[PDB]
Amino acid sequence: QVQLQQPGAELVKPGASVKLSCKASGYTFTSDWIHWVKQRPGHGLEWIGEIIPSYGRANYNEKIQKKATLTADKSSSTAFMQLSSLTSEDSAVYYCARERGDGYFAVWGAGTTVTVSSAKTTPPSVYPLAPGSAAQTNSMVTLGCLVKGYFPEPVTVTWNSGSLSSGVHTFPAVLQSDLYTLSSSVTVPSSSWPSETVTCNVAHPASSTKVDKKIVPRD
Amino acid sequence: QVQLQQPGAELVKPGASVKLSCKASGYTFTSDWIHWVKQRPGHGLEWIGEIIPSYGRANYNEKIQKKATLTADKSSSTAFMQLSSLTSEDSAVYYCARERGDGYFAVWGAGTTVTVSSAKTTPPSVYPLAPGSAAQTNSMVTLGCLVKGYFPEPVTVTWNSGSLSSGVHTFPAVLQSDLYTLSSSVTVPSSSWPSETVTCNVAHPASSTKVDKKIVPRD
Amino acid sequence: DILLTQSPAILSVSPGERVSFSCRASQSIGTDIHWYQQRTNGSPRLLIKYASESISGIPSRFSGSGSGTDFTLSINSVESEDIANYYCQQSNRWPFTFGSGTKLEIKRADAAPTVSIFPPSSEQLTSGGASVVCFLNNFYPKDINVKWKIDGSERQNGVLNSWTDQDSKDSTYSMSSTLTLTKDEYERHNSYTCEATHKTSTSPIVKSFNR
Amino acid sequence: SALHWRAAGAATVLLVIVLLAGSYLAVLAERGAPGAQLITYPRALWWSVETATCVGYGDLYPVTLWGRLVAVVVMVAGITSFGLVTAALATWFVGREQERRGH
Ligand SMILES: CCCCCCCCCO
Repeated sequence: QVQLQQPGAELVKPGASVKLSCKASGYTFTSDWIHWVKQRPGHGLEWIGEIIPSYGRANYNEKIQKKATLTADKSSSTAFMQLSSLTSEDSAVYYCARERGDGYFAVWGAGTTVTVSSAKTTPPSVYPLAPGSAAQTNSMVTLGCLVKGYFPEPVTVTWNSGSLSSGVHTFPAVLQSDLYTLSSSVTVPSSSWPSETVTCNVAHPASSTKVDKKIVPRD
Repeated sequence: QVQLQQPGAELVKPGASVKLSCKASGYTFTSDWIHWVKQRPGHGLEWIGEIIPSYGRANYNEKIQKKATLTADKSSSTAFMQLSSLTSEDSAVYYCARERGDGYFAVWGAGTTVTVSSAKTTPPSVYPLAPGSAAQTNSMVTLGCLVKGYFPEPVTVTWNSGSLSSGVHTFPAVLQSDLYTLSSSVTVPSSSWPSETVTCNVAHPASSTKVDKKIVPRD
Repeated sequence: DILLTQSPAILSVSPGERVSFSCRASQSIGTDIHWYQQRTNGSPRLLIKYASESISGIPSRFSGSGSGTDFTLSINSVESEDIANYYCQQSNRWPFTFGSGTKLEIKRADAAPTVSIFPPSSEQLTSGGASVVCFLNNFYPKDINVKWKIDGSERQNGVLNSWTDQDSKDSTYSMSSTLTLTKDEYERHNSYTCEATHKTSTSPIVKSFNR
Repeated sequence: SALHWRAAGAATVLLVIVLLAGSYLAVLAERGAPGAQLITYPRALWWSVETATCVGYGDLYPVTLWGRLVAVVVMVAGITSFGLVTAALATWFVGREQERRGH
């Protein structure tokens, strides 16, 4: 079971602050340290700081401007990171990781995508992508779903509630006028559709919305 | 007397495995380590691993893909190296060496030539090389023997059972259509032949054959 | 602070070949180096700890070596699932630090793209909008050009493209091209066509549909 | 069981406790100090033992005030503990010799 649970996203206005959480499960030792790593789009892993919950002591990366404050709650086994007075430079995925006091990060959280912007949250509109009438099919058929007009990132697209993983491409989003848009592609044996159902599940953590969209032949 | 005895060759089919041996004689101490070194044609010495027979512990080179497994037999004073699932990349001479636990290889084995190929073993045909009738001789005469059509390498060519070492050249083999061929040259005072016999001894370890061939004047 | 240099930043290899990633520390750190694998949009994953110790759950083709200042992460016979970014990290001295990372690329066989064009949905039209989507799937090399044509004439306005990173499933790439215009302009046109020009063919692969 | 043997045992258990707490506390004190190497528990425990025995190879040592204070406690606990074993051995020999002398 997931050892470290982090919220998917957080929208923050420039100047404002946010408190990210990291709920841990599994084995817990007094020698455990919870670390936080920052990763900006396209860049590498940058260490932010660490904290030892059993004692409450926290250390921070001295090479970068201090934006975080780490605390921990032993009773709820949760570690927190307060990011304050953010700017677009603080927009990135923030991972929490657990180290058993022996130097390596044995487990990482899924990460929370933080977006620092003035724009407003906007859930995505999900439209189906079924072949046209004159489209000739082969031994395989390609279907998809359009995820348009959302903010901020990200969205998680699955097929048939995750049971359909092979033959799936979810293209990187494209930003235009404070709104993102992407499409996801799925390919299955032409003989299996529409006999066997195909549905895309779109989760947009920033707005707590998860919508489904069944792909049916055009007619 | 030879401290480390290794078989001359081993033919192995790609994918198959082979168990090389190294029988040691002479002084043996609980502090002895038997090492294995790999040397591909034209290349240098590459350390494979080591083992301490007195305890049975073995260590291996971490920089290369693990192909070996070292074991030892204290009663028969023999060290073994199991090479498994070989490819042409594993074709090379494999030496065993003894270290007294003080860091240097005081003694090395003659080495086992391992060839990984699908071809079949083939003993060599040995033909004599005596001067033509119109060949004018000087104070020295040159004789030889042709070692044709064998596989795999190597072959060891000696003259007069090894008693004739000076004036001998054994050319590197040449590969053509899954078969090797080489010639060995010997030069002796023209006055000594054919009065004093000259014979070439050809050993082909891969097929357990050792044949002789006396060189007599053409007539 | 210990600087970890990972060079080259990108490594290209053919399927099945052995590959090695380099990590050089600015000072000696014994064997306190650890390696992580990060796939596209995934979180980092521990591969090797303390330079050469294997982790359970990690394929056997993964191994590490070295000590001092130079370390190596090796993959014996690389396959598509290995496509990702690889990072080293040190724990010898405070603070822990990470290397810049090396990307693994696999040079597979050339593959023509699978083109699929999609008309806008009935649901979308209802909102006064129309997006025509086209997929150029699973091709290799990554270089490819897409051209739109409306009623026989090339169209460029309203087109937005997106390219995936090399696919960890088959080492191919895919790209999407989306033409977006009001329901109005969409309604005053008949045929929409998407054409893909790829190294795999002199002639373009074309897919169209009439409204 | 005579006093000295009891104190020896107690000294031993106490040393073990000091080693474990010392290892834990050294890491806590040293993390946060750029350049510190006494920052993971396994080697910290080893550092604590070679400190308690006063061997001090120099492969690991504290660079901070509190790490050093923790080190002093470990050193003193080790010296005291082993010193106490020596005193117990002396008492044992003194007792045996007094008997052998018929006193
Ligand atoms: C002997 C008491 C040791 C206490 C160590 C506390 C370390 C705090 C570091 O900031």
